[PDB]
Amino acid sequence: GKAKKKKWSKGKVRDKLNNLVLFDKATYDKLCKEVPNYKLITPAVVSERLKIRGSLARAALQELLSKGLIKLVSKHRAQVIYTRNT
Amino acid sequence: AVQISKKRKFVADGIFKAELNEFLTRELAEDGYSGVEVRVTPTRTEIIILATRTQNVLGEKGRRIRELTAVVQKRFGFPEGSVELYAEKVATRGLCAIAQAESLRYKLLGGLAVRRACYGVLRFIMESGAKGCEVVVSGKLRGQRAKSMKFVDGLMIHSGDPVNY
Amino acid sequence: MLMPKKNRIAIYELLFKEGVMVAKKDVHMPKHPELADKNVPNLHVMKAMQSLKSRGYVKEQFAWRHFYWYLTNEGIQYLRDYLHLPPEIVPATLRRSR
Amino acid sequence: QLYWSHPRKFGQGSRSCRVCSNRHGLIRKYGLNMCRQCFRQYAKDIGFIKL
Amino acid sequence: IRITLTSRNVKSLEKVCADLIRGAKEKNLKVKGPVRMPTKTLRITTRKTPCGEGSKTWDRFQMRIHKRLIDLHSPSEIVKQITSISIEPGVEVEVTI
Amino acid sequence: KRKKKSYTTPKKNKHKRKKVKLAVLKYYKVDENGKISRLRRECPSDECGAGVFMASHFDRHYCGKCCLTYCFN
RNA sequence: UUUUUUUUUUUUUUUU
RNA sequence: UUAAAGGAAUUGACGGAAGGGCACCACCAGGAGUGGAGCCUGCGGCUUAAUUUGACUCAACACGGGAAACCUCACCCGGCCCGGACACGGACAGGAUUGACAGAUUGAUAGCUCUUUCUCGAUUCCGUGGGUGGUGGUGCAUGGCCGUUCUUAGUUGGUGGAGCGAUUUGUCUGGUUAAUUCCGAUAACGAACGAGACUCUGGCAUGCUAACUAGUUACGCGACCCCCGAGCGGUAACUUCUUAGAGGGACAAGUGGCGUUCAGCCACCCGAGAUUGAGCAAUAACAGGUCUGUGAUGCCCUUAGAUGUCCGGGGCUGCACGCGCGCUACACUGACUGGCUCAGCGUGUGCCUACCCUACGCCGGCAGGCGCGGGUAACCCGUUGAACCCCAUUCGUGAUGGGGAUCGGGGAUUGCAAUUAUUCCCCAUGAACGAGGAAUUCCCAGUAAGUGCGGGUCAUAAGCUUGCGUUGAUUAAGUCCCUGCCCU
Ligand SMILES: [Mg+2]
Ligand SMILES: [Mg+2]
Ligand SMILES: [Mg+2]
Ligand SMILES: [Mg+2]
Ligand SMILES: [Mg+2]
Ligand SMILES: [Mg+2]
Ligand SMILES: [Mg+2]
Ligand SMILES: [Mg+2]
Ligand SMILES: [Mg+2]
Ligand SMILES: [Mg+2]
Ligand SMILES: [Mg+2]
Ligand SMILES: [Mg+2]
Ligand SMILES: [Mg+2]
Ligand SMILES: [Mg+2]
Ligand SMILES: [Mg+2]
Ligand SMILES: [Mg+2]
Ligand SMILES: [Mg+2]
Ligand SMILES: [Mg+2]
Ligand SMILES: [Mg+2]
Ligand SMILES: [Mg+2]
Ligand SMILES: [Mg+2]
Ligand SMILES: [Mg+2]
Ligand SMILES: [Mg+2]
Ligand SMILES: [Mg+2]
Ligand SMILES: [Mg+2]
Ligand SMILES: [Mg+2]
Ligand SMILES: [Zn+2]
Repeated sequence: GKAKKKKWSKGKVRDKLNNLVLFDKATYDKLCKEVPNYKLITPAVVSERLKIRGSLARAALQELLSKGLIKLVSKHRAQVIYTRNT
Repeated sequence: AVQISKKRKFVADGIFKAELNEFLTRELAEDGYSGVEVRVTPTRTEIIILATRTQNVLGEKGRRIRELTAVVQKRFGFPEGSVELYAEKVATRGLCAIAQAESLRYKLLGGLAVRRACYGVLRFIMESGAKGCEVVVSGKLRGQRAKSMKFVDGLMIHSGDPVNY
Repeated sequence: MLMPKKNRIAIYELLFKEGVMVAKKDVHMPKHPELADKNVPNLHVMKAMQSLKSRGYVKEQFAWRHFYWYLTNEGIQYLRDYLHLPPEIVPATLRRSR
Repeated sequence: QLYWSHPRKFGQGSRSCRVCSNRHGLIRKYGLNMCRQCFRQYAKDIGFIKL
Repeated sequence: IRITLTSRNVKSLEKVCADLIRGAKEKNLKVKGPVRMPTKTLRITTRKTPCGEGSKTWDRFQMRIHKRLIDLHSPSEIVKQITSISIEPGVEVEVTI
Repeated sequence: KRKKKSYTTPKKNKHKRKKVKLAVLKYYKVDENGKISRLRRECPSDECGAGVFMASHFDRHYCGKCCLTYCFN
């Protein structure tokens, strides 16, 4: 049919912007050198910040958490809140 | 091997009220019929009717009243004299609105115009005890275009719960 | 359409026995309404009473589905039909008070 | 003869009114088979109250 | 051995226990009390109108089935004496041995 | 509306049976001035045709009450 | 501040 | 040419006329939305043999409790039977009445009809009067019922004044109230209905009623584990949580203040609660809906080739479309896999006339199939292990895994049969849809929305209904600006 849409509300966000499936060693040095060295870290923060996919973001960040380097605050259902200690 | 719950025999003897009383006025409309009394005697069924002409309940030597008893034996399945019919003369003969409507019907049917009829029972009701009375007769009177007619004596409450008694 | 010869003379029997029969409305075609008295459904029962209502014999009283009947002394004068079939024997309905 | 085919042993043909013999409106199983067109008229006889 | 009480107007029901007990506990008896069963309500909703006109307003009918249970363990020649009691018409007192 | 009905003449009053018979129907024969000669056959007693006679057909033979029709190849 | 406009035959009355 | 124009004065109504007042079917501050798309279920326009028909602003369009496969059907295409009661005349068959095997026939095993010729008894059948049947017409002739004007405070009668009379005062200047609710004034006085009062009920308690079909303590007895008399669940005394009856208390009863002497308003005290939600409703009307609810019915129409009737197929379900209420949605507050944990009203078989829920167990992917117990019921189904939600895993901002119509191949249940409608399940196709335009609807507190269950037609059968809950907001508490209503 004809989608003669009476409404008008445009202005969409960013053109289906691309995102990295799996990391590089450019990314890995971007990871191991400053993904602690912020002050506040969410996997949602680092996903938009460095253009990394969030399933890979919780992949990488839990790994430097698994060594114990990242000092989180808690975990619940929705959110996993990090910090850098020292 | 005859059991039904109280959610069934209450409504079964609920409609047994309706089935009994409105039938009895179709055969005993001739006087001013009033209504029935269904008590409980567990090996009988005591059924006492109120009406105006008790001689039109009695019969000749005990004929009409026992015959209407066996009417009930055939369909209701309450046989063998368990159904019993007695009567009550309406002593306060102008009190029950039902018979006041009822004899009003017959006076219409042989002439005796509705003016003379409706004031005739409004006179009869208000001499006999009552303090509220309003007869509503709306029909085809004095032409095709139905003209609604009303008559009122006494004192008529139209709201609150205690209308029902 | 017509009853057998036993069916007529026995439903004249029971109605002269008891004075009152019971029926119901439903006329034979979706459902087959007999009685617990007589073993034929309804068109027989209605064909019985259509003559018995016509001459003025047995008065009809109706209640919301099931028929009832009624008898008057005008009936019993004009019940010379079945007062004929036995001799003068009136049942324990009209006869007496104790 | 052919006075009856089509069973009606369930469905619409079974449920009847106890007061006026009709089946347009729905009919219930309450110890009571009514239309609702003539249920409300005759509840004031059998004792149903609105509260 | 027990007696079930089921009725409709509760003024009659409290007095049909009282007509039980006023006629009971001056005999040599061991009688229990009126155990309150929950009064049941079979509700009925109706369209209020045979046709489809107007606003959509519903009548809402309710019966209320009161029920209590009383208990008598005894010989039955007292039960055949308490059988002889005048009764309110909307009261159905069933028996159970 | 205005629905007036009458027939378009496909079918007519094809009648229920006009009971065409003889004057009376005669069945028995007197011989030797008194010998019973019964011409239309008696019927096997299924408590119908013990006194009921048979209608002749080409090879069918009818029973009046309950239609025990006597037949062979 | 506006806020303009919708055809036709169709309406009987005593008394207790 | 016309049977009316005119005059004052009164009751309405209307008023973009002036003063008071009220409403969330009005708004402001808000929400949820619908209107955009998909789907469902109604209405108008197409087509058909039929697409049965009522309703056409609020005051129709999830209404007929209308969720139909056949019924339900009043619609169409075809086929059986009479309910011609009743009585007259008449073949009355010198008693001969219908029914039927089978061939044939057709959707049919219709004895429909034809062939052939047995049963059967005076109810026959012929023709005239008739009645009788009609989901026929007509709700613009009706009864009842319904809503509406109309959810607001209004409404009259009697007597006495005023006026020739229509009519009027009472029914008011005021203050006040949700209110013609009250206090004063006053040619009025006495009254009434409606509002209240009443009732179900929300609410509260008692240590009144008192419970092996509802509890509870400990005494038993067993079982678990560190064992330490203790810690969680299974087999004599009280009704504290379940239950439902009598009786109690909410009245502004005290203080402050504003108040004609008042009526009353407003804060606070102790109190569960300072008014919860309703239900029943005023006189008078619409030519508002229903003749398709009726053994409520008037008048016209129809009745043997039937506008009676069953039976057999088809329609009401058709789609270039337009409108209505809804439902899941449009994603990360999220989607998925699992672990956790807790409801309230109500429902259930041999009935005054056609008829169930389900415990446990086995089989089967799933829907389902089999045997046994229990429920005509606080026993049992059921300490209804209700969902939303919550605790972790993946996805990661992607018309994607958000979204589930259409379409493919099957597997099951009910049924007289589910085709051109079922229902349920599985894989598979993965559709528009980016927070919805000018306009409008619903809502002040356990209220709105998000989320589930039970009841009504039910054999299968809920998106709608009507009740029950559960997480439980936002902004108000004011006006006459919009729409409308009330008093002068
Ligand atoms: Mg009228
Ligand atoms: Mg101008
Ligand atoms: Mg005015
Ligand atoms: Mg607004
Ligand atoms: Mg919406
Ligand atoms: Mg839309
Ligand atoms: Mg139509
Ligand atoms: Mg609507
Ligand atoms: Mg109409
Ligand atoms: Mg009308
Ligand atoms: Mg009317
Ligand atoms: Mg004067
Ligand atoms: Mg005046
Ligand atoms: Mg208690
Ligand atoms: Mg009123
Ligand atoms: Mg109209
Ligand atoms: Mg009718
Ligand atoms: Mg008539
Ligand atoms: Mg239709
Ligand atoms: Mg639309
Ligand atoms: Mg998608
Ligand atoms: Mg899906
Ligand atoms: Mg709107
Ligand atoms: Mg249910
Ligand atoms: Mg339901
Ligand atoms: Mg529906
Ligand atoms: Zn009916």
